[PDB]
Amino acid sequence: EYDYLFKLLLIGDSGVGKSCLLLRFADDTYTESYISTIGVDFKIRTIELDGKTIKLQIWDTAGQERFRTITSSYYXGAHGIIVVYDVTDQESYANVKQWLQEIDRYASENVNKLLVGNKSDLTTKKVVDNTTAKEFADSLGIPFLETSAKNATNVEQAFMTMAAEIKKRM
Amino acid sequence: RIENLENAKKLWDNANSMLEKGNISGYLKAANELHKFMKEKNLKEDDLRPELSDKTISPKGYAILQSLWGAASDYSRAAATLTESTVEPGLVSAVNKMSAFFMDCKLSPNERATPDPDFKVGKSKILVGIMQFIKDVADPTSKIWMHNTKALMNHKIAAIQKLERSNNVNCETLESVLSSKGENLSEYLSY
Ligand SMILES: Nc1nc2c(ncn2[C@@H]2O[C@H](COP(=O)(O)OP(=O)(O)O)[C@@H](O)[C@H]2O)c(=O)[nH]1
Repeated sequence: EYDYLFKLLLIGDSGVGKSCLLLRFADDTYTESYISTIGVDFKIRTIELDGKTIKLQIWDTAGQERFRTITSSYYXGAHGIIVVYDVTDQESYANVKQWLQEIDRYASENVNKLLVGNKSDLTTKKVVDNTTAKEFADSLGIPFLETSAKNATNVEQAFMTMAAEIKKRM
Repeated sequence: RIENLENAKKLWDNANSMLEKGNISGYLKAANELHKFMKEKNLKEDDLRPELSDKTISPKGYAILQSLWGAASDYSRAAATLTESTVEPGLVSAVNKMSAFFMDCKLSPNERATPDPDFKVGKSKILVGIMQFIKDVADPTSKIWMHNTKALMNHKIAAIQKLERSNNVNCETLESVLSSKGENLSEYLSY
């Protein structure tokens, strides 16, 4: 059992590090033959926060990179969305900025949002200035964080903060 | 390897051809065939993509994939409830990955789809098509919570069709069907 079940979306283009962010999460196995051949879009993790146990079920939707017109698919039916850009690539930052602006418009206030610049450890190759992203995030009232999925730095804190801001809402 | 790849190429054409005709269930099954074959033959997207240089997915195809993507993604998450959160989300999520695999065989990473607006499939029509496919590939012993999977899919298909007949299709009513695990039925379903 658990006390809460939160549903999270992980949005971001290929190559930015979504899979590496989810390394603490586990895949449901399936006695279903059809599933075992293919696999699934989501991973699960139970955590403890403020004396409450929370099951996080997080979607890294397959094929999202193909369909970047922002519909409800990106902002309905989720307690939290985590938007990830590659800190060493300006075009991925320009892309999430655009999408996160569009989500912000339609999204209900109840959906929580977090901007994540990933690959902070590639400091020689780093192109996107955090103070630019930080101020973009501030402009929309959204938290911002830089992470290294490989080193696992600020990854835990990203999910724990997100989980804490949903939990306070409900 | 040379002839395995060419058999994968034709299986891909078959799925793309199914797509060109708006045959949803037929596209999903052909994509299933392609996936199973490449897994058996140990082929990956990278191996087959060069062979597809001269093939292409139409704007019509990209329109149907987008409808399928949008509907499956919403269904996977709505189906995750306090009753059960793995099998039904898994089944729907696996349909989505299967369709993403078809596109990855053809497309470089982060290449966008160019869908045709006038060929969008309405979300209620895709959902039945997804459930009809799940019904057909689910193991006869598969269960969602306490219900047989095939039987629950029939019940949800009929529920959505009833909403369409009375012209009562909206996100609220659809979410009720997608989140339902048949808790208010009078039987645990079976053969
Ligand atoms: N240096 C570094 N590389 C990363 C980090 N996160 C992901 N990567 C690299 O980026 C590439 C793709 O990451 P991946 O997990 O596949 O992201 P996804 O494809 O979008 O799910 C891989 O080669 C990773 O090793 C990070 O924090 N630091």
